[PDB]
Amino acid sequence: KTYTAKPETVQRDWFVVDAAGQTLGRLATEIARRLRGKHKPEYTPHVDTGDYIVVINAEQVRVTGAKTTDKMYYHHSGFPGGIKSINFEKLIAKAPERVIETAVKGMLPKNPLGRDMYRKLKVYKGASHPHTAQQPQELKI
Amino acid sequence: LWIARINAGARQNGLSYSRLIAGLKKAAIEIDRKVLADLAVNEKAAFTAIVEKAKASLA
Amino acid sequence: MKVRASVKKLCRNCKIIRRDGIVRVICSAEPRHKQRQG
Amino acid sequence: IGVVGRKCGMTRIFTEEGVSIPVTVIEVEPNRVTQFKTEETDGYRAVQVTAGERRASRVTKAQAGHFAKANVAAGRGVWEFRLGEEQYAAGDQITVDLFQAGQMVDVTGESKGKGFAGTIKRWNFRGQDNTHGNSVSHRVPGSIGQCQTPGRVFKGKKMSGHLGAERVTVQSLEIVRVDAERNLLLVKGAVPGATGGDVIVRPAAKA
Amino acid sequence: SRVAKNPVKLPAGVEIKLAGQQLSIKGAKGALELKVHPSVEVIQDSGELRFAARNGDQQTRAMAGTTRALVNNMVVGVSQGFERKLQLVGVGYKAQAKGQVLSLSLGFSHPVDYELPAGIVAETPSQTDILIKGIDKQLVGQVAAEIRDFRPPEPYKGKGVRYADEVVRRKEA
RNA sequence: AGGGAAACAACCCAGACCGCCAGCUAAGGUCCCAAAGUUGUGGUUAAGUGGUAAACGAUGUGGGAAGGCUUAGACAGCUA
RNA sequence: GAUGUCGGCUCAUCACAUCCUGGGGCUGAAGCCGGUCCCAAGGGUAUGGCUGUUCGCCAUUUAAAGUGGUACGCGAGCUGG
RNA sequence: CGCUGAAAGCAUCUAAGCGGGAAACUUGCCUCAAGAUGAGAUCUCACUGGGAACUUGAUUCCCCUGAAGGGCCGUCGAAG
Ligand SMILES: [Mg+2]
Ligand SMILES: [Mg+2]
Ligand SMILES: [Mg+2]
Ligand SMILES: [Mg+2]
Ligand SMILES: [Mg+2]
Ligand SMILES: [Mg+2]
Ligand SMILES: [Mg+2]
Ligand SMILES: [Mg+2]
Ligand SMILES: [Mg+2]
Ligand SMILES: [Mg+2]
Ligand SMILES: [Mg+2]
Ligand SMILES: [Mg+2]
Ligand SMILES: [Mg+2]
Ligand SMILES: [Mg+2]
Ligand SMILES: [Mg+2]
Repeated sequence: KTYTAKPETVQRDWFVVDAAGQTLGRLATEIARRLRGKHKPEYTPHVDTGDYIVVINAEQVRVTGAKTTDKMYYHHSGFPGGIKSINFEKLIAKAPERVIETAVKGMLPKNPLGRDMYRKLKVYKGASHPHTAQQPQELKI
Repeated sequence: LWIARINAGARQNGLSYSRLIAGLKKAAIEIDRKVLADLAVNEKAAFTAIVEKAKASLA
Repeated sequence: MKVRASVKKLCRNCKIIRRDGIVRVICSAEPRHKQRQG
Repeated sequence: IGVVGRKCGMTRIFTEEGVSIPVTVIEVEPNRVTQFKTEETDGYRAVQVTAGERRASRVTKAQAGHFAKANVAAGRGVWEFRLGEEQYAAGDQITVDLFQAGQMVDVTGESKGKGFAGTIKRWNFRGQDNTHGNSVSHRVPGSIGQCQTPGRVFKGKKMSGHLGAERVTVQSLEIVRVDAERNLLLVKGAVPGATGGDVIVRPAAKA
Repeated sequence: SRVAKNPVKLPAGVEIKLAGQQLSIKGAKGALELKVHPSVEVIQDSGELRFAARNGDQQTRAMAGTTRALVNNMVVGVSQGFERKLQLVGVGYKAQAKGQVLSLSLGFSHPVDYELPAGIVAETPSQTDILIKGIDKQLVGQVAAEIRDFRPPEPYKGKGVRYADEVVRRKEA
């Protein structure tokens, strides 16, 4: 019978990603791939086996074309006519961390495994992170 | 699942699944996906010894 | 301005300019020849 | 900053000219400072404020030790005010001395609670007829939504229930008189809440 | 022909502190002019100046003409004083400059007190004449347009602040 | 029945006797949801075209063969 | 082997092809006023006589008395004209 | 509504760049708001005893201890 990973016997590593001009979508797909764990031979769809990801610059991210002044982010509050929108340029100045999180959130399963994988993503808008004890290793150099 | 595991094991060695199967088919190694995903996880040395020969096949 | 679907010159002083992706028409002699969209 | 007092009923005073000034008398005990939340340890900047007269048997040991860092011997309740920039020591006394004539202020406080109010009283709805053939429905709400394709009732719909004692603030009430001897504030207008309640007086930012 | 090919032939007193990416012109009668040119450019150093692009695209061909003219404007700014002659037309209109304050009377209830920016200094030889002296054409024109926008001209009377352009609209009915 | 067109008895591929944790293909795909090319070479397109739409309008841009004048001085502008 | 049809009252929600308020271009716009056309849905947008009437005509205002969708909204909320 | 400015020696509000700009947009005024499972943050208070089996973040059980405080109950409220 084929081997299946066990959550009690899983190995997970810490990585740090520097987004200082990286394309939003081409960075988010690598982050989501490494969060789901498609880079390991022992990948299982039913249990999570992935590596923690740390983003240190959530405001230097780059979007190509005229999407800086476009690409509205819609969402509804629940009340009638509660539709609200904000563009990339205004959102990246207000909440830089939520710009890149929503891209990865829409690129994971919509099951409770997706929520667990999303909790391993930890973005920061500054230049340093509070995970020096974990000692993440640089990748994508 | 076996295809996904073999692709993950091969990308760590420096190939892709589409090129790996072609390299295997340039010769006739004839190892199934069930017994390539098992070697990808447990027998990593044997999987690497298969992948290097697939690279040597130049395909 | 004069919103249309076919902007065109009306006198020798009309110059057609594409401003911010919109085909504008500006006339230095007759302000009535100014046309916005087309 | 602001001042915490008690509503004590409304009154009226007459000026020399002849006009009547409706007044709400606000009793203000001298207020002690309990904390001074600096920015380095708390983020924002604010100051705690407390009124007196609470018996020792009703204060927990945690609160007794909290009121022991600053020698306050504090009483009922603790209120906090956000301030721009002004230094305050651990033990200080805030009185009515910071107010003057005019000086439009904002007055908050828990309003008088109606038990469980209908739609005519809560939302000022209009009632149906009373004689022209009407059935039992005379004051009940009418329709809620459209027939087939809202598919539901929209959230935020105005319905009956609990005209409550929730916090409400009357904006920009001018002070008529300040008493530094009896510790009173005379505010021109109404104040939310019943007499003998708790009221917060702050300078008006709307101006 | 293409303006980018013509040289600049800077006058006597000019200094070129060219750092490759950031050019700077210093001279008498105003100084401290500098511009960060687009990256895709070539700038030589000699008695004159010439500009040339690297990639023959539809963008750099226009960038070369734009930057040559910008450098020419910077050179002329520290050699000749830019001016904008604005004249007031209408009864009861006057301008009274008080140093860095230019107060105008345009028939409004309150007197507008337009504050000039740094560098530009305006002078009023008459009550119906403004002379906006400066070092940068862009800032001089912007200040002149902002002063003009308070009361633009009227075709039935000409009653409004207007500059030397004599193509003002005119109609009577 | 199955696979594809996001879901879509009638459209495309293909007709399930049963079992396999075996391999090759069709339509349709190979960045992540999602299995498989961030594969190789020569170009175009910047508008999110792709990812709805006609009359008609426009010195948008790439390519093709013919033309009219021109160092005897053209086309622009500057002076009569 | 049942989806209760027109008006009225109560309660509203949504589109802008906008009636008022807001910012502008042109005008055969002297001024006061106007006509036409872009941007704009934040808030407002009448009481009566007649008629079952929606609509419509009237008298009197108001800055205005908008056009539509929502089973020509709303009868397990009311009337049965 | 513009200023500099070429492509296209002029002109040109735009291709780069620099401005003004309305009840719309985002702050500013008021209320709820860490079930914000990302569950945040400051001050203060309370607990400092042993034994056995079995396996070892060591688990389970016996006795002694029950503090900070909370609840029960009662007198009530311009709270319900
Ligand atoms: Mg779902
Ligand atoms: Mg614009
Ligand atoms: Mg009450
Ligand atoms: Mg009755
Ligand atoms: Mg019904
Ligand atoms: Mg539904
Ligand atoms: Mg195959
Ligand atoms: Mg895949
Ligand atoms: Mg039935
Ligand atoms: Mg519109
Ligand atoms: Mg607003
Ligand atoms: Mg109906
Ligand atoms: Mg009934
Ligand atoms: Mg907490
Ligand atoms: Mg005790």
